[PDB]
This record gives sequence, structure tokens and C-alpha cells, in this order.
Amino acid sequence: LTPDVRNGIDFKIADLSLADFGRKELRIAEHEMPGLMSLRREYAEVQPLKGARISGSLHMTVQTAVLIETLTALGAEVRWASCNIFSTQDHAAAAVVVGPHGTPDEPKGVPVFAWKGETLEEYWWAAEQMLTWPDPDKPANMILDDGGDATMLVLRGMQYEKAGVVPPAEEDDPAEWKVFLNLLRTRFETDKDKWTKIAESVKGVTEETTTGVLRLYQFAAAGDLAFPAINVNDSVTKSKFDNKYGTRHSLIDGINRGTDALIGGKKVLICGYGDVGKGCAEAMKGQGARVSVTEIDPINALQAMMEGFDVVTVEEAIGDADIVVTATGNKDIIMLEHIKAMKDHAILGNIGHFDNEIDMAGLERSGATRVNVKPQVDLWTFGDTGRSIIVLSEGRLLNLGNATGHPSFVMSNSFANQTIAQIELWTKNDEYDNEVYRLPKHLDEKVARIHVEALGGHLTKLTKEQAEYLGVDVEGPYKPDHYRY
Amino acid sequence: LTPDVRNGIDFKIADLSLADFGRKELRIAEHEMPGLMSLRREYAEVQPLKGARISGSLHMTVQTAVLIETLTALGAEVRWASCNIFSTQDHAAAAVVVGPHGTPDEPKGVPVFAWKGETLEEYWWAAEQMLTWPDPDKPANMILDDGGDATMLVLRGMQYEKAGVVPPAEEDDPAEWKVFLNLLRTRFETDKDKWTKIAESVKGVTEETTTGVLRLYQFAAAGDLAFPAINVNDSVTKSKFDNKYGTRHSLIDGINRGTDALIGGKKVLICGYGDVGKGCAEAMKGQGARVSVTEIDPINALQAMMEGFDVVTVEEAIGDADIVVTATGNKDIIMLEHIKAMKDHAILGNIGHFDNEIDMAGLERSGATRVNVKPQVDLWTFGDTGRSIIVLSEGRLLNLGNATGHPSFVMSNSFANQTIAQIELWTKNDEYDNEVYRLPKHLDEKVARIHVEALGGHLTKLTKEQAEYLGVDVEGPYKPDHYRY
Amino acid sequence: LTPDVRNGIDFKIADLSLADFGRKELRIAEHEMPGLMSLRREYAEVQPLKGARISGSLHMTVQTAVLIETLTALGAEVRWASCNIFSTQDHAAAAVVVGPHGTPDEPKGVPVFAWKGETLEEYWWAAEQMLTWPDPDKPANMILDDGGDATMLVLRGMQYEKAGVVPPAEEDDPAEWKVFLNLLRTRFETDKDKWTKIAESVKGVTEETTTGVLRLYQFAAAGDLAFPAINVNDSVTKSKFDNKYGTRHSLIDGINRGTDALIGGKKVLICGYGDVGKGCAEAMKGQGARVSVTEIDPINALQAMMEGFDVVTVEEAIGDADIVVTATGNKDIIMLEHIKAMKDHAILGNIGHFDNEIDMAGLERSGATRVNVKPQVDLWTFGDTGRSIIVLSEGRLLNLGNATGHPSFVMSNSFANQTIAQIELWTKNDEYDNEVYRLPKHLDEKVARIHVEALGGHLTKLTKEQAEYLGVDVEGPYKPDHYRY
Amino acid sequence: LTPDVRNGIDFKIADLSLADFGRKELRIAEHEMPGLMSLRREYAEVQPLKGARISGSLHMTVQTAVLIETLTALGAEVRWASCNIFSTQDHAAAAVVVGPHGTPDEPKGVPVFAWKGETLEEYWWAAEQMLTWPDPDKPANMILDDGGDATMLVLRGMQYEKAGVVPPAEEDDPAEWKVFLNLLRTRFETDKDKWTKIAESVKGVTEETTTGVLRLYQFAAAGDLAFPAINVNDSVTKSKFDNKYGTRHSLIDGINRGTDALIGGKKVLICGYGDVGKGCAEAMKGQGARVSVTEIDPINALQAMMEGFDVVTVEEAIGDADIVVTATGNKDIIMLEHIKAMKDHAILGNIGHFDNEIDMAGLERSGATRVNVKPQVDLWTFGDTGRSIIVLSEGRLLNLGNATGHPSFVMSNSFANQTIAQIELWTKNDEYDNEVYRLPKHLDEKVARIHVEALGGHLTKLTKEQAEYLGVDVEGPYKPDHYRY
Ligand SMILES: NC(=O)c1ccc[n+]([C@@H]2O[C@H](COP(=O)([O-])OP(=O)(O)OC[C@H]3O[C@@H](n4cnc5c(N)ncnc54)[C@H](O)[C@@H]3O)[C@@H](O)[C@H]2O)c1
Ligand SMILES: NC(=O)c1ccc[n+]([C@@H]2O[C@H](COP(=O)([O-])OP(=O)(O)OC[C@H]3O[C@@H](n4cnc5c(N)ncnc54)[C@H](O)[C@@H]3O)[C@@H](O)[C@H]2O)c1
Ligand SMILES: Nc1nccc2c1ncn2[C@@H]1O[C@H](CO)[C@@H](O)[C@H]1O
Repeated sequence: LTPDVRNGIDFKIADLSLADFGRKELRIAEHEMPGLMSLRREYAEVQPLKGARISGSLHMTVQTAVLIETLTALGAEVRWASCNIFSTQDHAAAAVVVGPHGTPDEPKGVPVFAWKGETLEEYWWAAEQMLTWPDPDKPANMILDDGGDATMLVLRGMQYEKAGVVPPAEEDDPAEWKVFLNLLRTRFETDKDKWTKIAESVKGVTEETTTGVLRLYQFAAAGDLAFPAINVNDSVTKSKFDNKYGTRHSLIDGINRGTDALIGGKKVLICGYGDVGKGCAEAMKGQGARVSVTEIDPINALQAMMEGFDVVTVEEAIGDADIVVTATGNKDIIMLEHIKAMKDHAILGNIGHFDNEIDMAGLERSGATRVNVKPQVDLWTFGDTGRSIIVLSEGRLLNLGNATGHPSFVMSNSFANQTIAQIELWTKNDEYDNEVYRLPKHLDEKVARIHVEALGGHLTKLTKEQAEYLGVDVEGPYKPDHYRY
Repeated sequence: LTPDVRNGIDFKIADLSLADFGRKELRIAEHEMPGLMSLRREYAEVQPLKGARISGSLHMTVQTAVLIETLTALGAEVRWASCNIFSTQDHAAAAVVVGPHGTPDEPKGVPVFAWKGETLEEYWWAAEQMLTWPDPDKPANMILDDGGDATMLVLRGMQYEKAGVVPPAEEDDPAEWKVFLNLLRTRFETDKDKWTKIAESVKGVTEETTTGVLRLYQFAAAGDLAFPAINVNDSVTKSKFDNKYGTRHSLIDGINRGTDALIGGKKVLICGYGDVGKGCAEAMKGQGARVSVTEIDPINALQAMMEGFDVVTVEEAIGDADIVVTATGNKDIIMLEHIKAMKDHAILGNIGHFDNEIDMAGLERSGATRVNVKPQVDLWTFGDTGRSIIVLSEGRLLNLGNATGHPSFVMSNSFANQTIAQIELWTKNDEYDNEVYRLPKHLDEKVARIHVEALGGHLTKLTKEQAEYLGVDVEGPYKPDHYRY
Repeated sequence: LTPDVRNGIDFKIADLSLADFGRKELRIAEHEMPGLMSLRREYAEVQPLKGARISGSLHMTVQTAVLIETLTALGAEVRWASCNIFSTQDHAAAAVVVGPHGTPDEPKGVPVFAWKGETLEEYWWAAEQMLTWPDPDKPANMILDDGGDATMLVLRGMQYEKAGVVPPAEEDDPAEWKVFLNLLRTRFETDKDKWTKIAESVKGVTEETTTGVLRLYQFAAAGDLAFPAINVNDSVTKSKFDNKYGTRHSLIDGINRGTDALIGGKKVLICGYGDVGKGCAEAMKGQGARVSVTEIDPINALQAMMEGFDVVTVEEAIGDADIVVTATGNKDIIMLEHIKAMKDHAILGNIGHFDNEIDMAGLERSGATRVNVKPQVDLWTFGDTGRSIIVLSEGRLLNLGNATGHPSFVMSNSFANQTIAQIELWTKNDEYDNEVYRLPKHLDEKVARIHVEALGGHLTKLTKEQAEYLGVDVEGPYKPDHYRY
Repeated sequence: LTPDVRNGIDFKIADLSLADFGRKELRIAEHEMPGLMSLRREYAEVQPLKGARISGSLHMTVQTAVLIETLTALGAEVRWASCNIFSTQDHAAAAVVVGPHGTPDEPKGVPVFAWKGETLEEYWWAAEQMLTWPDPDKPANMILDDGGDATMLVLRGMQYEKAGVVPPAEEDDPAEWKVFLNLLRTRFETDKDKWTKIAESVKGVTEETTTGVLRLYQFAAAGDLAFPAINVNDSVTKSKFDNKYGTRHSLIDGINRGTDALIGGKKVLICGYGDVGKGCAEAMKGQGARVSVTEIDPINALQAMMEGFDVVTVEEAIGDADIVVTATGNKDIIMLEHIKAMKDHAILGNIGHFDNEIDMAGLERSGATRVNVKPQVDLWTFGDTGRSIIVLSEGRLLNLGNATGHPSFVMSNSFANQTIAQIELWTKNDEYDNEVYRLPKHLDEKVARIHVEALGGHLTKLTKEQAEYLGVDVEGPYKPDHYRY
């Protein structure tokens, strides 16, 4: 597998001719992303990202493409890869290679290695490409990460270099894990210091999602986190809006494109009642479904009950569920035994960041027979029961794999948060240690205020007197630091 | 254009190689259609529609497909066309032509004349092929109608034969009227008794939608109805389930796939607040939208206000709406003047039965320019203001044109009523006059029951004494004839 | 018992010092009842009800009071009684007796026999008083009824006078019914033609409720309906607004005041999914409850499931329900045996029309022990299991019994329909048979329209061309007769 | 005003004869307060609060009553006053002076100073009495506060005692404050070190609400806090359940008891969108209102618009509001000009904590004329407009003033938190500096888990693999410290 090179830009993507359709959709999205568009304006002269060489690992969609070009508009060079084998929107990847003023013959964009429907092998080669900058003396100096695959490939790659060996894999490590070690192994026979030099070049990572953030926290606790990290997931305008309201949008979109099943009247089981399970549950309720929820956290569970949902175990409920969704960020939610419990033609999906929430390995080793219905939609049949289950996206985040992930207006929040964090970490890199940070609240309020005004909400201004009363500035921050919204 | 013929089946569809993707989706819809399936079991042996030659004008979807193979399992012969230029699912057409145990080379299915993306001429061409059976000793004896196009063809085309002349079209009649007349005048040069003979052959029409039904009420008021009609729309289990809950599902699917625009937080205007617009509003509200409603009927309008919606006019509302949807079954709802007042990149669509709810004709002759984004998605730009509008399906039903229309389970309600009404008019024909009828209430409760059962709902049975107290039989009907549910 | 008398008016009402509080709440009511206000004005000069002598049998509330001063503003003579033992608001009883301009010592009002907390004996007495006009030779000529208690009395009163024998109550008959016959038999010592001569005098009845309406369909089915009747319940502005939305408001109010129990997070069982049951589910859902539903009718049951509720039997869900509400208008819903299976401190109430939805008689006779908490709130304990149930209003309609029933604005619909139908039967006698009737659509639309306007809803006007397209008048009704809204 | 004394217990309350009624409601509340009952078991053997003498300043409700008796099952001595002049539930205060085994002639309860409908002099007399313990060797050694009126009385009284003067108050000042200074000055004459000696034995304060916590932060910022305090408002189980789901219950209760107004279809303005405003809006939306919101915080304003609500200013929306509710915790939300702008018979209320959210000062000084309707309901007429406005509770927390405040199940949470906070600041007094503290997450989770259990929800148990996967103990806590739910 070798990159394609066209006008001095290396890339690997499905179809460059898709760039014109891409570009139309990016222009509509610009109008739905006032967060990115307002940062392109405010920061257009300052070029705060000059010198940045951002390796981005993030679903290669239309919304991402507007983030990329926000980042280039602000002075950075970028190289991109998807953080998921089914997340890439192919017209969008074409539109990024091509750039606003390029064509397929004369592209004027950025390196992108991503298409919809990678193999695990293809997936990890692209991430490597995304991370390996052309000039050996100018490696990546910034990571923009979603789920921490880029971060993991750098930190563990350096780890196994410093140790002088990449270890082999156990016959039953995840496939995903075998592939990853294999790439690391192969490159170690040829280049014995690649990741070490990258890890040393990288000045910061910015991390977009819960799963990724947890992995950061587990690196920093191991003493093994080699550069500053901003936790972008836990900006208020990210977690409470993307994880929740985005999912309220894109969960039923994904189930729609994949199955066209009526949601109304059906029994629905939502595993997890974090931000994501919250949107899931509220999306499904809005559509007339009968929803129960699973949880391990008593606080989130009591929220569910108060919100009208039975709190049940997978054990007691799975046999009656017409549609099952995992939304935990944990492993081993729906096992093979749970899948064999499900009613004929029930639907099973994962909206959590990785495929191990459902036991897809054990379903693949089970002896069930698989009939592909269409892309990312599989009928599985169990000989002993004669029942068949519809599985979405091979147990990968179904909203990005069966549809288009969250909408632009929502990613504007997330990506505005990300753009700020890239700017912050790059311009003020010396004011951070190798720990995990969150953005100051006044920046989150900046991010929300943009979207209120765009939507046409009218915020009230505190009087002199009211601000002293609440003990705040008329211009914020307006809430204590531990405030929960 | 010329029909294809494989194995003694005339037809004209996009692509026969789509048979297999069709058949897979058909077997999945059958599990979601217990109403059709129950009717297949109940009536297999009775072959109640033997000798019926059914001509069908109804959106050629996966769901319509399971209806067709229900009429054939019941003993009918059918010929099919879609009743819309954008609603055909091409894989479902392919499968209906091929049949359950046909192949694309040796089809063993039914004539179909429909593909997604027909021009107006090929629509009426298609429509005529469907009503024209081979062997003039055996024309169509049953119409299955949605919209009234098949019935309008047969009944105007008769009345133009009796007047000895097809009329000219005036300077500015709908293109669709001009193409419609074009088809009849051309036919009248070669065949002056064709529609008279076909109308004389038709034992009954069954009509599926409010628009259709109203046109039936108009033929019968003028004294032109040539055969009995069943109004299928007005079954309680069609109107209150399909029109309302189907739309609640299919409206947002249509908008999602066309635009991917966030719904949450947007101002939304639904025009009309009957069953269709009740569904729209419900669906929009459940996604976190700020909904307003227009109406002419104060009863329907008081209902909206009681549901949390502002009742407003287009005029007060139009310039602020982020999304505007017409659900009225009437014409002239969003006029060019309204379109010009819309905000930059607002989304406009029609979910009623035809394209004149929005002023498309006015749009096209206005001097705004069009840029196609993708199929059934158009950006129109007003150079004077600089503001663009995204139009959906060229103003035609957006859920069928931009997505897939209602889900199988819902259609199972409307298609069971279809099948039952075909059976009643075929088997008890002598029992009807040239009038519009509605099905007994016991049959409506029969269709509701199949679906309660299928969803796991448990009906409570009346005691003898309870049933006496209510003055109903333990088995129903349970409500007086004027009951509104 | 003996009537009071001041300034010409016989009454019997809790306490007269309460005209002040009453009058206040009554002028607040007036502002929330434009349907009544509009009617007071329109027919002000005209006095449509001149000579009419009206015997109202309907919950003596602050809304009934504004309906009464409407009927007198239109030129009628009224005699009032509550149609329920707990539903009277004693400050409104007081204000009607006293009048808009009077004193407790100098009452310018009208005759009212009712107070909160009647005995079956006092109730039926006060009913007899109400339907007992003082003068000749000029008795009751109009019954305004609710539940049909007035009409039963009169019609069976006559029925027994004709047969000679007032029959002796059987032992398994309710106490309500034993009292009823007692009352008749006593009057059938002294008077010998009381009820015959009242039945002859009565020109017609207007019946407010579903249960009353069924009793009228049963009477007319016998051939023993003695005069014309209007089914007021079955007006759209009545049934689809009062039964549904007023219950949505007044169910949770009854429960709050009775018990103050957290609704959010509780499992709740609604028996019945008609208009009432629909309003209960909605209210309970909106507060966060986990709602299930029971039904006999598969159409109503498919609606509940489509609206996100399990459809279940009492049997399967009784044992888990924190709150159980009957909304059926039938008998024998929650039997003693179901009460015994209930969880400790579960709440139980009836919102239908009488107290035999819940098997109260079976409870009283069973050996549970009643502890009164306060008026209309009883704790019942089963000593064998040790579990207690909170019973509301002794199983009488809990919303009028534990609170204030439906709000003014809602009642403004039902009562507008009541006044209009009192005008129609009074002014237009000769045009009605001894059959049950419903008001015409434009009168339904008229009521809805006043209310839409009052809430600030702006209806659209059909253009002349729109109206010919839909086959309706710009003004006249918009829907066919069988339209279900 | 002097304290009554029966059987050695000083108190001042409405009617001691209300004890029987109270005690019934208390024992029902115990079945709905598993949090409080679970601690009574866990700890009445331990006796953790032995020697605590708790001066509590907390609405004197049935719910607060079950808390008082929790604290006394755990060893505490208590003295109580209500923190609001209308928030007293007279019967519950009677029930608490009486005790579980007492009668009105032989009370066995605790001292209580509260009655619904105190004056301002009376209000602060009671607080004096609640803080003033009989033994002066043994003064109050703990405080349970709700709005910091007790904490301000003890620290603001002590600043004036170190200062050798109570300053005077000007004609322009808040009315409650002159009163507040009249008390500290009157006492200062006869007693010079009262609050100094009190400020010095108090081992710690537990603060229950937002406003009380702002004022606490205002004290500890100036180095003026003399003891270790606990912010109990900002326990997840309090803020996210009480303020939100508690208010969703008690807002509409209050408005219903005060007005009987249809909420459905009315334009409602909610001022603020924290927890309180959140619950307000959800409750009003559930009831079919058309809700708009006002905010000064861009994040909460965005959350609002994502939930379906316009985000408006008071100035732009107030002429149209049918019902106005303030929920900010801020002064000067609705001024006299705004109240003068309201339509006639619109309703206005505060649900914040103090009464200055509405400009009740200006309104009483406006020259507007007041009719009282019933307790806590006033009609204010403006002679210039002829417009009257219904104000609830004279602008004081309308949930507690017009009804009964939050339900027991909900208060069960806020109070298991206070209970635990009390136990901690008392048993483990050494660990806390003189700063504002929050409970650890493992205790919040404890509270939530008792209630999940009580409701019948089944929590899932992490396996060991998963707990490792997530980096948590199987036993919790499950979330990062900054996690917002
Ligand atoms: N698909 C998307 O568009 C999208 C968007 C945002 C986040 N995500 C991903 O979704 C996942 C959930 O994120 P979140 O923000 O909701 O995190 P969260 O931590 O707010 O919520 C997760 C919840 O799952 C629960 N949980 C853990 N193990 C469980 C088990 N065995 N059973 C039931 N519940 C369990 C926890 O108690 C918690 O409340 C993350 O992996 C995140 O990366 C995906
Ligand atoms: N009545 C009750 O039973 C009850 C229950 C809990 C809390 N409270 C009280 O309610 C009030 C709010 O509590 P909370 O937890 O919601 O606090 P919060 O901080 O969560 O919410 C208050 C919100 O109102 C906003 N606000 C401030 N000034 C404003 C203005 N001028 N206009 C519009 N919005 C403005 C702030 O942006 C904030 O988001 C407090 O005083 C609290 O003590 C009452
Ligand atoms: N506040 C109120 N006043 C009068 C009648 C009311 C009421 N609330 C409910 N009702 C009526 O009670 C009837 C039950 O007999 C319902 O049809 C409803 O119309």
C-alpha cells in the first residue's frame, strides 16, 4: 500500500473526483459552523498556528474537513487520518486533498489518508502515514486526537523502542491489537527511533472524546505521558452538547439508514446513561419507543428513572428488546450469550467509541452465519435457535458508520473547543506540564455565546448591581468551577 | 420509450441486477409487516382475488413490494407503477419483477414500470403501461390508488373520449396537466374507446391517501365515479397511524439524508396540523426543535396550542424559520414571495401529496439560480439578497424522495387495510354502488389487534357483565361509529 | 333535611359567609372563560333562553358557577345541584346563591343544593330539590345533566309511577341505588304523578359526559327516551379538549393535594386509553413517570404503544405499580383481589365517572382497616399482608374530589358547548325527535376559534382559490363529518 | 411575642391540635423517604450526633419534620425555625413539637418556632429563638442552614459586636434588613457578646441551597468564616435532583393551588436556566405550555435552545407572558415597569430563594391597589392601565408558599445529604479547616443507590475486567471528580 502523490501532496483516499460534491457540502457546513467561522475571522491576521505541524486523528467527515481548513486558515500544516474504519465520508476527504481553490488535477489541500471501509491493516498504515511527516528534521509537533490512537501509536511506539523490543501478541489478543503491534514490529526492524523522535517533537495533544481522555489519564498516572494534553471532551460545550445533543441526532439517523425499522412502539434498550446514553434515550423516547436503560452508576441510573426509564440489567431485558444500543465506553456489554438471547430480527448497535462493547469476536467465532445486507448492515443467523439478529457497522460506532455522525451545528461546538485548544497549547506551550488540562470556563462561554447568537437567542446582560450580587463579572465567568449545568 | 420483456413479463425499472439486495430487504420487511403476513396465512387457501387484474399506482418501495406479493399470494394478477417520480426504491422494483424464485434473466415476478428519478413524460408513460393490460379482451378490473392518478387517467380519459375531443392546455397549466393531456390526445388519435373500455372493466378502486380521497369525493359529487371506491385513508388504523406516526418517523429521515442539518435548537414551521403535520411537529419537538404551526381550522389549531406550539401565519413566521415544512394537502402555501423572505440557508420541503404546496413554478421563473447538491437536494440563490434556500425533492414528498418513506411496520397497517379493501370489493362487488365507502370498524380493530400482538401489547378481555355494561360484544366493535380515538 | 330561604331563594349549601372568596375567584374565572364571555355578549340583548327553567345537575364548581351566571344572563331560571358527593366548591356554591350584586343576608342569586361531602342520602335529596320547581303547573322544562343522574331520576321516576310498584332494591345493588329507590318510594306515598308531569314538562337535556351519553343511548335504544337530547361530550371542542387536556391538568393536581407523592420515577398504571386515559398518561409521562396502560380496544392500545407506553393487564402489573388510575367508564377494573396484590403505600384512584371502577364495596366488606388521613384521603391496611394502600376520594372521580377538577380555560370549551346546545334545544324544539343528537361542525369550530384567538393563535385565511381546491367554504366547516382530528 | 411552653418544651406555632394530622403525614412520608430511614437504621445504635445541639433554619415541612426526627434518632438535640414566612406546614410543626409518642398535652418533641404567614419581625424573632439555647453554658454547637439566614444572624451579629456598634439602616433599604438590624441593635443593648459566644461554639454549618452557598462563599472569601462549612446544595444528589426534579414537581403544584390556571397552551416565561429553571421549564412543557427562557449565561442559554425553548429578554417577552416565573437566585429580574408591562390577569411568581427577584418593594410603593384573593394570592390593580396581575406568595418561593414544596421522595435525597453532612462535620470535626466543603462522591453514590433500590431499578455490577478497563473499583466511585452528570 503506497500513498498517491499529486501536485506535491501525498494522500490515500477513495476518489478524488468526489471533491466537487465534497466542496458543496463543506460550504453548506460553514454556514452551520459559526464556531469555526468566527475563529477563522478573529484569528486570520494573527496566524497563531504558524509552525504547527498537526497530525490529526479524527473521523474524516464534512464537519472535520471544516476544522482542518480552519486550522490551515490559521497558519498550520496538517496531515489527517480517520480514527475509525467506517467513519470517513469519502467526498469530504476528496474535498480536503483538493482544498477550496484546487481541482483533482491541481490539488491545493492537505495530506489525507482515509476512506470509508478500511481494513484494520489499512487503518493502521494510514494512521502511520498521518503521523509520518515528509521532512525527517520536521516531524509532527502537535496531535489532534479522537480516541487516542495517534497518541497510543507514538507513546507505545517510543516505549517499545526505549525497551529495545516490540513484544509479540497472544493468540487471543484483539485483532486490532495484533495489527498494531505488527506495524510497530515491522517498522522497528527498519527504523529504531522513529516514535521516540516524534514523541519528542510533539508539543501537545488535544483529545476529543471520553475513551481517549481516560487513556490520557491512564498514561499520565503511569508517568508515561510525554507532552501536555488538553482534555477537549470535558469542556462543557463539548460533553453536554456533542455527546448528548449530537447523539440525540445521529443515533436515530444511523438506525434509519441501516435498517429503516420503526422506532415508535418498539422496546428499546440503552446501555449506559452518560451524555451519550442520555441523548440516545431521549432520541428514542422522542420517537415513541419504550426505553429502558442499563447502568452501573447509581447516580446516572436514578437520573434515568426520574426521566421515565426503567433501570434494568442486560440479563433480564435482552430477550424482549427490539433494538439494543451500547453507549458505555466499557468492554463486554453485550456478550455472545446475550446475542443468542435476542428475539428474531432484533437490532443490535454500538454508539460507544470502540467495537468491544458488543462481543463481535465471539459472534464472529460463534458459527453464526452472516449475510451482508448492504454496507455496514449484516444479518447474523444462529443455527440452534433459527433466529437472526441485524448488527450495525460490525459493532462500530453506528452513527458515523451507518450515517454521517453528528450534525455540523453540533460539531461546531466540539471543533471550536479543539481549535482553541490547539491555539492555546501551541502559543503558550511553556505554561503547561506533561499533565492533562481542561479549558478555562470563559473560553467555553465564548464557544456557547457564538452558538446562541447564531441560533438567534438573546442573552441578558447583568447590571452593575446584579454582578456584585452574584459576585461575578458582567462578562463572566458566571458559574463556580465545579458547576455541573 | 419501449418496455423490456423477459420471460413473458413486460416492465421498465432501473436495474434488474438489484434483485438480490431487493429480496433481502423484502424478507426483512416481511418480519416487520405482520398485517400482510397474517393476511397471507388466512387467505392462502381461499384465493379470494383469483380473476382479479389489479392495476397499481403507488410509490414503488420495499413496503409496496410486500403488498404486491400479498396480492399475488391471494390470487391477483398485478401491474405496477409508482405514483411519484422520486419515491421508487430501485432495488424493490427489481425484486418485484424478479419475484421470490425468479432471477434477473428468468424473472417470475410482476410487471413494474417505475424507477427513481422519472421525468413527467416517463411517469405518465409508466402510468399508462400499468393500466394497459395485454389482451384487450381482459383489461384492468381493479385499481389500487395512492394520489388518484390512475383513477384520474381512466376517468378523464373516458370523458375526453365521450366528448370526442381531448382539450388543449392553457398558457400556464401545470406541466403535469400538460404532459397528462399530451398522453391522452396522442392516444386519442389511435384509440378512441380505450379509457371508456378500461373504465367499463373496473369493478372498484381502493384509495390510500387524503388527497386521493378528496378527489374521489369530487368525482362522485360531479356524478363521474364509474365504479365503487373504498377510502382506505380514513380507516382509523390508516389515518391515525400511518399519516401521523409514519410521518413522525419519515419526516426527519427525509431531512437528515437530504441535509444532515441539526434539528435541535432550530426554529421550525410546519404548515397544517392534521395527522401529517401532527406527526411532523411531534417529530420535530422530540429532536429539541422550537416548533410553530400554521392552520386554517381552529379545532386543529387549538390542538396545536394545547401541545405547546405557537399557531402563527407564514407571513409572521417565514423570515425566522430554520426549517419550513408544508403538510396541508392544499396548494399555495409557500409562495415565491415567502421564499424570498426566508433566511440564508433555511431548508424548505413538502411532505403533502403533490408539489404545489410550495411555489416551485414561481421559484423556477423567478431568476434565482439553482445548484444541484446531490439528487433531490437543490440550493436556490437570490442574487438581489444574496441568500440561499435548500429545497428538498423539488417540492415533492420529501420522505419518499429524500429517504425511504414510512417504515415497514407502519405501512403494514395501511397495506392490510389495502388488501382487505381489495378483497371486499372483489368478492362482494354486487354489494357496492358508485360511491366512496369506508371499511367496517371490526376490520379496523382486526388490523390494530394484529400489530398490538406483534409488539407484545396485551389486550385485556371484557367479562360478559362488563360488556353488557358498555353495550358491546366481548369481540367488538368497542366504540360508536362517530368515535374519534 | 329542610331548605333554607332568603329573599325568595331556596338553597342548601355549606356556608354563606363564603360569597366573598367565591366572587373573587369567579371574576378571575370569567377572564379564563372567553367561550362563556363571548356568549354572554352575543346573545345579551336577545335573551335566547327567555322562559326556560333549567335544572342543572353538574359539579358545583367555580366554572359551573360562570356557566350558571351565563345561563341567567341569557334569560333562564336555574336550579342547581352537584352531580357528585365530593366535587362541590363551597365558596362557589355560595357566590351563585348570593349573586354578582348581592349579600349573604340579601342573596340576588339562584337556588343551589350542594356542598362538599354529601351522604348518598343528602346527594339524592339535593338532586330531588334541584329538579323540584316551586310554581304550578310550571316545573322543569330543561335538564342540563352530567353523568345522567337527573335524567335517570326523572325517567325511571316516571317509569315506576306508570307501573304503580316502586320495586324493592336487591341486596347486591350499590348503596347509591338503594338510596335512589328509597327516595322514589317515599315520594310515591305523597305524590303519585310527580315525575310523569316533570318528564312531560322537560323539552330536552344536554349531557356533558361520556358515561351520561352511554346511558342516553341505552335509554333511547329502549324506546324509553322521553324527550330530545344533545350529546355534548362528543363535540370535538368538548371530548378532545376537556376529557384529554383538562385531565392532563387535573389528574396530577388531585394526586398532589391528596398525597403530595413524587410522580417522577414512579411506575404508574393507567387503566384505559381513551381521551381521559390519554390525558392521564400524558400528564404522568410529562412529570417523569414510568407509565403503563391497559386496554380492551386494540386501536386505543396501538396508540398507547406508539406513544411509548407498554400495554399490559392489571394482573401483570398491579404488583409493581406505585400509582394506579382507572379511566375506563366501565365497572370492575380493580377488584379487591387486585387491591390485595398492590405494593405497600401504593396509591389508588378513579378518574372515570362513578366509584365502581374500583371495587370499593369489595374493600369495605373485606376486613382491611380504613384510617382517614384527611378529607378524601384514606389509608387501608390488610392485616394478613401488613400492606396499606392510599385510596383517593373513596374511589370517586379523584380530580374534582381531591382538588378542583379541570381549569376554567378548559371548562370554557365544554361549557360554551353546553350553553349553545341549551339554546338549540330551547329555541328549536320542533326540529328534534326523541333521539340523541350532536352539534354541527361550524358550532364546534366556533368554540375552538374563540379559544384560539384568546390564546393568541393566528389562523390562516383560505384564499378563494384554496377553498375551491379543498371543496370547502372560506368560513364554513373544514372537515368531513367523520373526521377524527 | 413570647414562646409558649408545655411540658418543658418552648415553641411557637399555629395550632398544637394539628399533631394528629401531622403525624399521619409524617408516617406516610417515612415510606417515601428511604434515604432518611436507611440512615436511621445504619446509625441509631451508633448515636453519631450525641451532644450535637443543632439550630436548624429550614422550611418547617412534613419533609423537614422527618429530617428533624432522623437527627434525634441519631442523638441530636435540635431547635428549629423555618427559613421562610409562608413555607411552614402548620400540622408538621405541631407534629414535631409533639414527637412520635407525645400528645398535644404531653408533647415529647423538640423546640419549633414557625407558622405559615409570619411577619418580618415575627420571622426574625423565631430565628432568634431557634438560635437561642437555654443553659448559656450550652449554646448551639451546629447549624443546618437553608439560605444562610442563621449563618448571617450569627456572623453579622458578631461583626457588629466586635465593632461596638450595630449601624443604622436607611429609608431606602430592603425591609427585611431594617428588621434584621432592629433585632441585632435591640439585643446589643441588653446583651453585648451573644452572637460572639454563639459564633464560637458552632462546630460547623450545613448549607442546603444555592443562594445560601453563594453567601457562604461571600463569607469565606473575606476571612470571616469562623467554622468548617459544607455546601450540601452542590451534592449531585441534591442540586441535580432537588433543584431540578424537585421543582418539576412543586412549581406546577404551587401555581395550581394558587390559581387553578390552565398551563396548557399558555405562554410561559421562565427566568433563569440552572437546575431550578430547568425543572420549571420541563414541568411547564410537560403540561403543554409554550415556554421561553431568559438567561445571562451563554452555556445554560444554549442548553435551553437545544431543549426547544426560545432564549429571550424579559423586556422583549414580558407583554405576552401568561405566567412568569423567576429562578435566577438574583435580584431585580422583574421590575415595576415589567409588572406594569404585563397583560391583564397574567400570573407572576418567584421560585428562587429570596423575594427580591421580583420588585415587590416598588410594586407596594407603586400606588397599585391590592385585593387579597386568599392566602398567598393577591390581585394587584394598576389604575392607569386598568390591568390586574396575580402575584403568588407576595413574591416568596411560591412552591413552599402556595403549596407544599418538593415531594418526600425528592427531599429524601437532599436530606440524606444533610444528615450525612451533619454526621461528618460532627463525628469527624478535626479534618476540616474553616472553608466551604463538599461531600465525597462515594457518599453521593450511596444516596442515589438507596433510591434506585427503593424505586425497583436494578444496577449492573462491573466485572473485575471492566472495573480495570475503566480504572475504577467495582464498588465506586465511578466518575472523575469534575464529571457533571
Ligand atoms: N458516537 C459518537 O458520536 C460519540 C459521541 C460522543 C461520545 N462517544 C463515545 O461514547 C462513549 C460514552 O461516552 P459518555 O460521554 O456518554 O461517557 P460517560 O462516562 O458520561 O457515560 C458512560 C456511562 O456508562 C456507564 N457504564 C460503564 N460501564 C457500564 C456497564 N457495564 N453497563 C452499564 N453502564 C456502564 C457509566 O456509569 C457512565 O454513566 C465514550 O466511549 C465516548 O468515546 C461517542
Ligand atoms: N424553590 C425551591 O424549592 C428551590 C429549590 C432549589 C433552589 N432554589 C433556589 O433557586 C435559585 C436558583 O438555584 P439554581 O440551583 O438553579 O442555581 P443556578 O446557579 O444553577 O441557576 C441560576 C441561573 O440563573 C441565571 N441568572 C443569573 N442572573 C440572571 C438574570 N438576571 N436573568 C436571567 N438569568 C439569570 C444564572 O446564569 C444561572 O444559570 C436559588 O436562589 C436557589 O436557592 C429554590
Ligand atoms: N372544574 C370542573 N367544573 C365542572 C365540571 C368539570 C370540572 N372538571 C371536570 N368536569 C367535568 O366532569 C365531568 C365528569 O362527570 C367531565 O365530563 C368534565 O367535563
